[PDB]
Amino acid sequence: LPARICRDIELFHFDIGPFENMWPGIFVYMIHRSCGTSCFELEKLCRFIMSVKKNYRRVPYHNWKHAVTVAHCMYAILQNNNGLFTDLERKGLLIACLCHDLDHRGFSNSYLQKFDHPLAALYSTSTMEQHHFSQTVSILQLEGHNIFSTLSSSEYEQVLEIIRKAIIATDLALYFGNRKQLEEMYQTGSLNLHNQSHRDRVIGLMMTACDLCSVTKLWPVTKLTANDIYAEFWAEGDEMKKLGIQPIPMMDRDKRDEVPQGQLGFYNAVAIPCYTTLTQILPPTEPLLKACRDNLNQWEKVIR
Ligand SMILES: COc1cc2ncnc(N3CC[C@@H](Oc4ccc5ccccc5c4)C3)c2cc1OC
Ligand SMILES: [Mg+2]
Ligand SMILES: [Zn+2]
Repeated sequence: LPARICRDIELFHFDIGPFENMWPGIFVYMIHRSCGTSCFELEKLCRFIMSVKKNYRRVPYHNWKHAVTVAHCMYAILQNNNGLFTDLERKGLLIACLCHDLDHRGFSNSYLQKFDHPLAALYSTSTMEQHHFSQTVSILQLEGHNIFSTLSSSEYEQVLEIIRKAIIATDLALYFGNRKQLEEMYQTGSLNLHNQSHRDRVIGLMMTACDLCSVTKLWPVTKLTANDIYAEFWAEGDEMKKLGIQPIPMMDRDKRDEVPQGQLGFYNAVAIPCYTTLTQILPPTEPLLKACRDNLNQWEKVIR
């Protein structure tokens, strides 16, 4: 509601600030603007939001702030591509973004597999992401939390499927193949948004874009966010060392001087191709790409 947030929330590079109690109203505002004050019952939605918050953990990066920030990036993409996605897709994607890291411990799928965690026996591929979706469903199934209760049974199954595919697509290992397919479709002119399977890929890429969006903020935000990202990675690295396994250098706090080189690698192999491809499909997302490039230049600056 405050006037500065009113204006600035429309910017792709908005940062949601340090006042946690404001983040729910920020999410409600985004969801009402992206699909009527009259869709979700307000008391039901508020109850849902607080239970989601509660099942996020106090880890350095994959926390409740990240969830809302990823939702905000989705809001921004959707607001600047009016008319492409249906009411149902927009509601589903925003809720998917809010829920997409539920009950995250700060550890990757690879660590969970190497640790032999029970979640890895339950869900062999995209382990944390299948968990995040299971948590979403369990929250929806609590008395008073079914924010989709006015939908038909068919539309409910539809939106849950939208949410499921969107959360799964946040498994970055899936992004490389997805992005390759989308680039082949762009270049041959075969991409068709009326084709559900194509549409699903586009939405997947949007989920990657939102999930990575720390690299599309202004430099001071991007830089400070990277401290939280590496704080989790280095903790996992420590855990890897404790299982008897040399971690990759990105996770090795002893190789912390190579952070800039590591960022260069990531921007070159992941972030820039991600936002390049997104911009080709959805040209109004260009500010994400531009901000990404500016941050690549800042990292190159750090190296000199
Ligand atoms: C802004 O900085 C970020 C932001 C991130 N957000 C989400 N997930 C990340 N990691 C998950 C597993 C890792 O997967 C890679 C795939 C391809 C690579 C190519 C080159 C370098 C690193 C790479 C990491 C990357 C990640 C890493 C980052 O910097 C190193
Ligand atoms: Mg995740
Ligand atoms: Zn995430």
